Amino acid sequence: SLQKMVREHLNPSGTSELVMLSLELVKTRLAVMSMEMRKNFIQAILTSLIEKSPDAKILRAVVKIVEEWVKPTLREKSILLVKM
Repeated sequence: SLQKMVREHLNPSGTSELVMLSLELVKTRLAVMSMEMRKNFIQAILTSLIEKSPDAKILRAVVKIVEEWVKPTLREKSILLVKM
């Protein structure tokens, strides 16, 4: 669902922030349980916001996501950071 809705929103709503605020829960829990397959989708989606750019507010939210995230190893953590 999140991938498809992000893809549709990428063609041109605030629901894009809310959908990620779902996975934020598991990120809070351990953030390590199911990375093997998620990581690719996560990086692609999060960099989708870095591109395009009309998503100023969700951009403002992802920084909060990472700010909590810092305390997912160094590479997985900085791959998005360097781009953004």
